[PDB]
Amino acid sequence: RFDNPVLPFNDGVYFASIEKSNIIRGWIFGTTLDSKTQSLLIVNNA
Amino acid sequence: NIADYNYKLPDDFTGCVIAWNSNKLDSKVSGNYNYLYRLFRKSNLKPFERDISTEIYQAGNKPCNGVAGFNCYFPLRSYSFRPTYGVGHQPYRVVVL
Amino acid sequence: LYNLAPFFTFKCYGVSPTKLNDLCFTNVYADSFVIRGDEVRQIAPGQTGNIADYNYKLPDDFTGCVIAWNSNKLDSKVSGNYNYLYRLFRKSNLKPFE
Amino acid sequence: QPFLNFKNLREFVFKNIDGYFKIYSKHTPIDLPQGFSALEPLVDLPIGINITRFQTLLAAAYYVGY
Repeated sequence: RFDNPVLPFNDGVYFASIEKSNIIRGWIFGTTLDSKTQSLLIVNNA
Repeated sequence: NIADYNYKLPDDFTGCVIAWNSNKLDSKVSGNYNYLYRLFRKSNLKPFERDISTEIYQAGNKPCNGVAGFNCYFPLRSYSFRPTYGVGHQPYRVVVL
Repeated sequence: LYNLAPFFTFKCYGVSPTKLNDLCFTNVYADSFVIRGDEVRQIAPGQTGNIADYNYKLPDDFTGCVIAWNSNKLDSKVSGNYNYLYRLFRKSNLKPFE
Repeated sequence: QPFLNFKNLREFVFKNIDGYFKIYSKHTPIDLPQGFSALEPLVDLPIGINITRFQTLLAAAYYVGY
């Protein structure tokens, strides 16, 4: 079971994570998610 | 034009805009085309928003298809700076705090 | 003007064609001349050519749009048209808009 | 420094205003539980980029609201 869809940012986003062993790593924010336009990457690890 | 497509200051902005003439250093007899300004963009930029993407601009019903065409122009238009050019067209350096 | 197919070339210097209707200008000046396709490039700001040097001169800092369309059907005849003239020889380079 | 049965609930708020990106976060020890939590500001970044879409990186469940 893996769900990782691209979701429209809209005005703003609230993210809540219930997790064990911190499987979720981070978030990517971009207009078109490609090299053509600048994108924001946040990766969280130990 | 710059405000709409290059740099936009928020209406409630608090800070200082500092500008000095840079004709001596930023202009050459050969001319300086390194500096660029974006004449064409689909929508006005939001305050403090930077667009660096270079893509052909479609101003006509016919699709550019990633190639220059009638009503299709490169977004960035190079500035032309000459010592001969009169004040008001000379390069100016602006730092906004 | 854009819609018509003949006006293939619509080069704008220092102005945006998209905003031409949006922008408001005090006066618009139209200059009409016929040149060959090879020498169309000469009619540009800061461009040196025989036509540019001695016939029509554009200033280095020029705000406007140049519109060029092929006139083969209108200006070409089986006999040929010799009415059009160009100034091959001039003592000095023409000043802009002279 | 890193932000870090399911015993962990991570609440994050992402906002882009005036070219400044706001992240507000609170971590709660645990359908979302019915409770009141206020999210403290974590960091603000001058990204200055248009954001229209977002995706989540996964190496449980996550909740997205607008």
